[PDB]
Amino acid sequence: VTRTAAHTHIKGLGLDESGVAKRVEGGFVGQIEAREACGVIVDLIKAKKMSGRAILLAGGPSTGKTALALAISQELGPKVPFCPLVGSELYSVEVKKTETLMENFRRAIGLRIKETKEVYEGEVTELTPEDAENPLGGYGKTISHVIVGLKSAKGTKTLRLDPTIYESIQREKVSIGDVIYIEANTGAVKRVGRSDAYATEFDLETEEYVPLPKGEVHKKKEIVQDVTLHDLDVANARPQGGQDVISMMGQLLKPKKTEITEKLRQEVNKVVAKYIDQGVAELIPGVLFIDEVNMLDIEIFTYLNKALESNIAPVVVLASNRGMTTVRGTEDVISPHGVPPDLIDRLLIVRTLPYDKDEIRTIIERRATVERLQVESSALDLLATMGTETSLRYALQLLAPCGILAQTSNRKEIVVNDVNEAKLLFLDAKRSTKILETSANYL
Amino acid sequence: VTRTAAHTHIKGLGLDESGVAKRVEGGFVGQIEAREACGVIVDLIKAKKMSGRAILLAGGPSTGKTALALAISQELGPKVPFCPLVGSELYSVEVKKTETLMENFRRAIGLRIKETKEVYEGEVTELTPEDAKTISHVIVGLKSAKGTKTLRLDPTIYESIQREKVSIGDVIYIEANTGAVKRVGRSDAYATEFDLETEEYVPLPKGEVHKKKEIVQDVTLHDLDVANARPQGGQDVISMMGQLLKPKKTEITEKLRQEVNKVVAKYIDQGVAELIPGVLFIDEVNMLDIEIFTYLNKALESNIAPVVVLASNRGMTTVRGTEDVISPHGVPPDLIDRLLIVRTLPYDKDEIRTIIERRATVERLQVESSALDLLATMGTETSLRYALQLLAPCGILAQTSNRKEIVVNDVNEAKLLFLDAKRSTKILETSANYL
Amino acid sequence: KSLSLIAAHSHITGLGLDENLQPRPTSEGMVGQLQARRAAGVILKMVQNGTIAGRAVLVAGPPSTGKTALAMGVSQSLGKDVPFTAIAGSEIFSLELSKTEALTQAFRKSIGIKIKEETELIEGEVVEIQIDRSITGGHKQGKLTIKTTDMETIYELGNKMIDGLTKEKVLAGDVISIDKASGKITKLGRSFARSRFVQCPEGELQKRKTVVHTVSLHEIDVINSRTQGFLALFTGDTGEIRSEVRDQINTKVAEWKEEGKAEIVPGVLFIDEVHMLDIECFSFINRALEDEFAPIVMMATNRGVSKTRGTNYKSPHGLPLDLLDRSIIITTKSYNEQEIKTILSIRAQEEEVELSSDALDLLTKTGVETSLRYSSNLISVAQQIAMKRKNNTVEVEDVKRAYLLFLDSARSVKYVQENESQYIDDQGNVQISIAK
Amino acid sequence: SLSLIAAHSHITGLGLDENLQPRPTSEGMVGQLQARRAAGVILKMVQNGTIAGRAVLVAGPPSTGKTALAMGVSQSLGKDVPFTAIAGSEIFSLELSKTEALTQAFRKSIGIKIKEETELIEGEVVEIQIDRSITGGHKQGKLTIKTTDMETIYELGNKMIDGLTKEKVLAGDVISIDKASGKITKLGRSFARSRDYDAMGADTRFVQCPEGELQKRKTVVHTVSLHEIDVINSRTQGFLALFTGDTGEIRSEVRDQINTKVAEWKEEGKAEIVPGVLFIDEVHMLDIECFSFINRALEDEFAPIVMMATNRGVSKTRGTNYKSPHGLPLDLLDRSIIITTKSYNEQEIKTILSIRAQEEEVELSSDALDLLTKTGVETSLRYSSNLISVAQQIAMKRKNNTVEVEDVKRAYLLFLDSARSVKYVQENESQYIDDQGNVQISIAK
Amino acid sequence: SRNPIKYSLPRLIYEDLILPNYNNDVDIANKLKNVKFNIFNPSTNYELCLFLSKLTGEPSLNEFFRVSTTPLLKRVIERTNGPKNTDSLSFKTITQELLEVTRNAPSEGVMASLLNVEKHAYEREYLNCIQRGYHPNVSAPPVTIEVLGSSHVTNSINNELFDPL
Ligand SMILES: Nc1ncnc2c1ncn2[C@@H]1O[C@H](COP(=O)(O)OP(=O)(O)O)[C@@H](O)[C@H]1O
Ligand SMILES: Nc1ncnc2c1ncn2[C@@H]1O[C@H](COP(=O)(O)OP(=O)(O)O)[C@@H](O)[C@H]1O
Ligand SMILES: Nc1ncnc2c1ncn2[C@@H]1O[C@H](COP(=O)(O)OP(=O)(O)O)[C@@H](O)[C@H]1O
Ligand SMILES: Nc1ncnc2c1ncn2[C@@H]1O[C@H](COP(=O)(O)OP(=O)(O)O)[C@@H](O)[C@H]1O
Repeated sequence: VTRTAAHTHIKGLGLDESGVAKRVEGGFVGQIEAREACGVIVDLIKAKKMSGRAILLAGGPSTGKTALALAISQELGPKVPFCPLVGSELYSVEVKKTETLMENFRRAIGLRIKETKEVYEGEVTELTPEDAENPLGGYGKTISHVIVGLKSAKGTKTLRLDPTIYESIQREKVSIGDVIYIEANTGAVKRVGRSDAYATEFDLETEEYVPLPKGEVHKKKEIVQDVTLHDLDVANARPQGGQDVISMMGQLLKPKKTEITEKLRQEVNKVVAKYIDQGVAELIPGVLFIDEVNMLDIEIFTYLNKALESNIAPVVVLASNRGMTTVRGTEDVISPHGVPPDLIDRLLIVRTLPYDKDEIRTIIERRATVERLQVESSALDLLATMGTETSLRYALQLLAPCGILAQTSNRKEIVVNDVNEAKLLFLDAKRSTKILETSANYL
Repeated sequence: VTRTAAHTHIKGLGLDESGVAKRVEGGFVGQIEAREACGVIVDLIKAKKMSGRAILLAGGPSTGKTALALAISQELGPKVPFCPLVGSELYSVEVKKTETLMENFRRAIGLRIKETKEVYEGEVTELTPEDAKTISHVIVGLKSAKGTKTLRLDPTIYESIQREKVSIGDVIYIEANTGAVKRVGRSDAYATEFDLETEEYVPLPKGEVHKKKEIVQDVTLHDLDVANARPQGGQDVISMMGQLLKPKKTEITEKLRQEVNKVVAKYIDQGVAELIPGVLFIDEVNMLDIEIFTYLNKALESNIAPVVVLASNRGMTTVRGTEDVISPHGVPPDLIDRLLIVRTLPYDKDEIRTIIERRATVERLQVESSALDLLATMGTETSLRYALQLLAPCGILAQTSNRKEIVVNDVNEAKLLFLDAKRSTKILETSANYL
Repeated sequence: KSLSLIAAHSHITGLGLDENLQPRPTSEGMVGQLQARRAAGVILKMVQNGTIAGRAVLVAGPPSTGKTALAMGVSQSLGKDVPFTAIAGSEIFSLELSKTEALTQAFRKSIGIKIKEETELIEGEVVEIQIDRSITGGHKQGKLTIKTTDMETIYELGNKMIDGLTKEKVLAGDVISIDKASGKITKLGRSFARSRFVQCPEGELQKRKTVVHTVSLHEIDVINSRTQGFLALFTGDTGEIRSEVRDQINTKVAEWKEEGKAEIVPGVLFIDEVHMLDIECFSFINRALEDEFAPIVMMATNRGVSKTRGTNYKSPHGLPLDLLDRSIIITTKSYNEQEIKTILSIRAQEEEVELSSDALDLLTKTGVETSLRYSSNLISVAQQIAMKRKNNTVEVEDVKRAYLLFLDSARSVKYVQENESQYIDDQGNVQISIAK
Repeated sequence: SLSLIAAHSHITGLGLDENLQPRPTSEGMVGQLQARRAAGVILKMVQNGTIAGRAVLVAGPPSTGKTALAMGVSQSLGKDVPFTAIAGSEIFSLELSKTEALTQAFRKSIGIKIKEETELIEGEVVEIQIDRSITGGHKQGKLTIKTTDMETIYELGNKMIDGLTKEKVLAGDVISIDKASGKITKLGRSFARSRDYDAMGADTRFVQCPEGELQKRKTVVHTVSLHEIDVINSRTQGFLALFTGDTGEIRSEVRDQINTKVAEWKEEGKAEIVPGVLFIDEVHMLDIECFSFINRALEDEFAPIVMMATNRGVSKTRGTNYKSPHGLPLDLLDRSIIITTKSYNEQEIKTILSIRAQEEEVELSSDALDLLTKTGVETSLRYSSNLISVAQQIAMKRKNNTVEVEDVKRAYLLFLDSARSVKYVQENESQYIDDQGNVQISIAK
Repeated sequence: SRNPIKYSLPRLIYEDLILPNYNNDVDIANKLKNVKFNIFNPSTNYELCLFLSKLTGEPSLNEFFRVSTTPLLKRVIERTNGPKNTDSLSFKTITQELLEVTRNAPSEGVMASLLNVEKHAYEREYLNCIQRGYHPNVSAPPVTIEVLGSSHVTNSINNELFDPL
């Protein structure tokens, strides 16, 4: 029916109205203090008043660090922007890692804008261009104006254009009897399609036929747009959508990230502030989640020390699973979690404890009832023994071969013999390492 | 009013007509032998007969190597091309370091062109073109405040006039030699045709229409190298928007070099151009990679190479990019054998005190004699540069208490407020958690 | 204007100083560090005089002890019209710009050129626009009546200005500003006539406005360079500007200063965590400071006897001794209990959080015992736990709950040292399973 | 007139006899008799042209004359034979690979010689009239072409007319048309019409009106290396990449096509193969990959004779961890014949300093020359070779013509060599920055 | 349509650094670096032009100086396939010989089908009837430049931004 991939049994933190975490809610088992801290920073983000506040999820493997990040992402909803990231993302071959970090910082600051649009739409009735006196005079255009007759429901207008809007209009290859959509904000036009007032069954151009647009030709409509600040920086860095030379030429060069200057960010922030102060725009800060923060080298941490002190900084969530590991890019600096102490002083470390055997068993129960599999209680106890003996993830990823070996024997339930056969077929890390030690030629 | 930045108290090497250096002349105190050697090198440069002459002045930090190179550049005048360079700047992400080394070599060879500037400006009163669809010429009349003057024009300048949207009554600018056309604006006599108009109204030029002026153009060989080597294409007159494709620096080949050289030599043989070789000055030569030293080996054997001046503040130091090559001043023994080493000496208390007095009187500061003795004692005890840098906070603290003189109390307060390297290191060693 | 939610340095209004450069115990959001504040005031006065150039000053001390706060206060007391570049140590390791090119751009971004120019403008409220045209539109005649609160007039317009008025459509009751020389008509909105909104302009219609323009030398370098346009200031694709244009803009700036058409404005370049630049960057720095068109470089670091990058030895503060010889060093000190209490009270006032006195004392005690920034984060964390219990004043129990939930450096490294077997060490060894 | 006094500009060829016996002092260079004989044998190799892909190696101490020997063989090579000189640091580029950089350095030094017959008609235009047919497909033109001595009239085709409308002439410009090939150029405007237009313009220029016979016969020999053919063939407009170095990893198939067509042109008889020498300064700092490409590319037919210079001893090779003789591995050294340049004595140093003084227009007394020879005996030779010019500058600082003992002594006192500077460093090591950066700036303990 | 970001500029920089006038030598240096000292000038470097015309086989010896003095887009637009004489060093590649034959070749031909695999992939996977998935969020024109009191700035900006060619 659906598709599940190591997740989607988590719907949220599952807290009460007072912030106290229930034991089994939202697909979570245990981690009561971690879920309470995640709820506290959920209320901090929903307060929408703080900038440059960061937490660090510390713990072993298979303890629920990334699951907590998906939980806060689901608890905030899709309205607040969430930017998942990995420590290996920032090493780009087209721009420096500082610029990639700043772009991902600006990609977590959303913006809601109620934008008005001037729209001229209707069915094209006439199309008559007037020529110039000297078309080969070097300067000037070939034509002077273009008369367009637009007719919609209960309205009919005659439009006299410049050459410039007509270049974009004839770029779409419109004709007589096609309904168009002249957006007067950017000058961009859209060929809506053929009209069904004329014939339909005599075309070879796989066309679509739309009726006459309701209302008058000239319109002013309100559109609610949800953009980020990084999209504004990108759109001003590589400008497209105007009716000039560079706006054409920007859509045909190969896309490439550039080092966005700080002056452009100031100008974007100034016009965003004047949008908010007019009552038009609304600022929605979000979360930048960086999984495996220990993969970063020392220079990105050094720039993070400044970027967490900026005034439009988002809330950053880091996850690490190192005890006492030297930071990459250095030789002698030994630091907790692979995170240097000058940024660790700015963090708020949240500890994530491991699980007990009963927690393993009920996590296996939840993953069996999410993956649409029915298991016996003896096989459930055997898989709890797997989780407490080898790994939690090894017991998690052995449900589906057990189900398939049950289905190939024409059965729905899973028995202990199925788990024994799945033991015989598939190995774990410990048994593979054990067969790697007593090996003939590097097995 | 005036800006002083660690220099500008020196104006030259302060020598006499026989090449002997005096005690305190030209802003230089002490260093007689290095100054006389630099004067000999300056005279060799002014002889304009030798190529690839390379010297290296070596000494301790804060001894005056950059001041000596600055004095060489001041003694040579602004006519001679001077290229300051720091050995870290040769490392580039667009071209190889040796290409930048040759580019900086050819930035130090200059040319002198005696050109003319003929300018017609004024209000257009008659723009009458005649053809035979192909225009033959156009008679253009220009009017200024001292009369009018008629001009015949070629059709290309007429096409450029049509490009600039020039009508009757527009004050225009015509250069005769290159055909440059600039529209200043409409004349002020046509400002009342409309009560409100989008055109700007400039008055008549108060001078004559025809203006002749003799100029002197100074270009370098690198400018002519980069003028013939544009990969995207030639730029227009005004491009306020940029090129659509970004022009990066290119591997300017050797084939362009003798073609530019033979064009320059043909212009020199006609007497139009005058060749002035100059000075390439590289500071912190120890920061160079050994491959740049290898290209400095072969680039000093060329026929057009300038005089190369290197500076270093190192002793027995390993060369960059190597493992087991310990060599003096960070320079490999291949390059030292082609160099002439100029010794640089440290100073005593009297030269330090007079240097501090000169730096105080160039910054318009009044110091007492006891404050000057304390400044000399501080300069001997800690560093000369520390005592030089503490002169201006002393002036600030003297201006704070509404006095025009610096006393001992200001010196003690300023030495308490700011610390040198030694006191900060002593605080560093006896501190627990990262100072 | 200048949007910001809450910054870590948002409480620093400026340097707290008197008329005799004497630091107050508490003023403008800065408490403590009297000698460092006096030294930064001396730095600020030397920048304000502008008579010198290229003096490097280094700020060093223990971490989380007023280092970046001093530079924030310096930039705040500098005010507008003076440039203040704030780059980090990792900001110059680019892929399209070399380290010396990035440092030269950062140097030339911090010196201003101040030009005052005068332009006539027409700004008023449009009463009525009458435009008559022929059948083919060969000639268009237009009469525009326009008014202020003090006077009104009727203007006869030519065809170009009619073309500039039907473009960017101006109706009755709108207020516009007209640049007569360039034809730039900007609609400021609508006036007070409903039957945006902005008041009708007063005084004379033709106002002579003198606008004081400031610009950086790096801005004029890309403009005078013909390989790239002005968009390289915005897309950051200047791409290794040559030096031959730099001598041209330097000579033209000197000529403008001699002729009185422009005046120089020196500024401050601030580099925080300067201990991460290479030795090549320092070798460029120590000669870039000996030029007349150079700013006052503020350097900040917290290392002590560390390895210099690009070498094998160790140097004091991560910098070689020639650059330390060229620098004057401001040393910052640690904080006592009273200074930490006043800092936390300032952060509580700035974050709109009401605190109990005993909760403030507990926060001060745990700030002394662990860290200033840990208390400065818990002081905003605990307000949400207080609002979960629905009361305004944060009590001791909320701070205790926030201290229990969110760990600090020492408790976390103690838990890590207790459970080293469950984490991944330097050899990549881990034990995930509970039993055996 | 754009060549000042270089490091070795006195050298003009190899001072040899007809029996390849080196003269003791002739053609600018002194001594090195076995090296001169071997370089003359290599000169006969290149001028014979019947061999390809041979590597030699001049190896000696510093300041001995390996690059002097190669400069002599370049000057005795003569014109129209390609000689390119690169360093070991030229190969390491950013956007361009190393092995293709040796490919370009190999193909820059082997050329083909072509010739053609050019019949130039260069003069000043008097009047061009055009006859147009009713159909208009073909247009006849009458051109009145003029020089100072005689003027004639030619008939033109339609392609002449449409090529003359481009780069438009206006009855008084000077052009040159080839009768054989139809090449069209606009040389500029004649000086007789310099005062007719009152404003000079931008796209034109003034040159003098040519004189003499209008039809001039002249053959022109073009020597083109294979690199120009590769860069031209690689692009639609390849001369810009030829002059800006934006070739960018030319493919192997176009090189194979160019090699095959050059071979069939040699078989046809249009072109003849002119080989040359590739000379590499300081070949010890090439990577081992560069050495692998060097020892493979010397077995191809279109490969020049490569000569390399090395002044290192038994040092390490870059890219590896071992040490090899001359800094070059053993699989390259057996693909070479070794040239050894030996150190000089007092007589050869005296003769070289005398030649350097005579070439630099510096006159020395006998005792000053003997003192400079003694200084070049105890120190190296280039120290004296700079001391002569410095002492000359001191000599006209003294208002004296010749260079005496006092000028040489003052120049020796003012400027230091390597050994005295090493002694001054090692006796004052506290004031100088060491390997670990420790220094004592202050003068008071 | 105008960009909201306004980059103000003083007049003095434009008059004294870009526009030629009597007190500067922008035009004189432009003539010196583009016309007189150009290595493709046939009045001073006729031998190099003859060498390059022997190489490329161009019929006009003034074409290299024309190419080096015009921008890239103007060179792209009026590029005309003029005839080149066969007695030249310019060749034909193997790939150009495959490409020139298959310009007007119809289907069911060996060279045409082997040289048009991308159009066969286009019509095989129904690429002319697939809906657009992605659209950009923000679209902006290039940054406007205002100079208070200079119509030449507006004329040059309108000429560059709306080039008729
Ligand atoms: N409290 C929990 N309830 C249910 N499943 C959990 C819980 N904690 C962890 N898991 C499961 O354990 C796996 C590891 O979690 P994750 O955070 O993604 O990686 P790690 O814990 O190694 O950082 C996930 O697949 C998740 O489904
Ligand atoms: N003879 C002198 N007269 C005046 N000032 C001097 C003299 N020698 C050195 N100085 C000063 O010493 C300072 C350091 O010298 P500089 O050349 O800049 O660095 P370094 O000597 O380390 O290369 C300079 O500011 C210069 O003004
Ligand atoms: N004098 C002061 N007044 C107000 N706040 C201060 C003061 N000194 C330090 N702080 C606070 O201490 C914190 C750490 O200081 P900061 O300069 O950012 O770090 P570092 O000192 O490591 O560079 C900052 O958030 C700052 O607000
Ligand atoms: N045999 C020689 N005859 C004349 N001059 C020589 C001779 N050998 C060396 N020289 C001169 O010595 C100078 C430096 O020697 P060089 O040839 O650079 O040594 P190396 O070949 O070891 O690099 C050169 O300018 C050269 O003219």
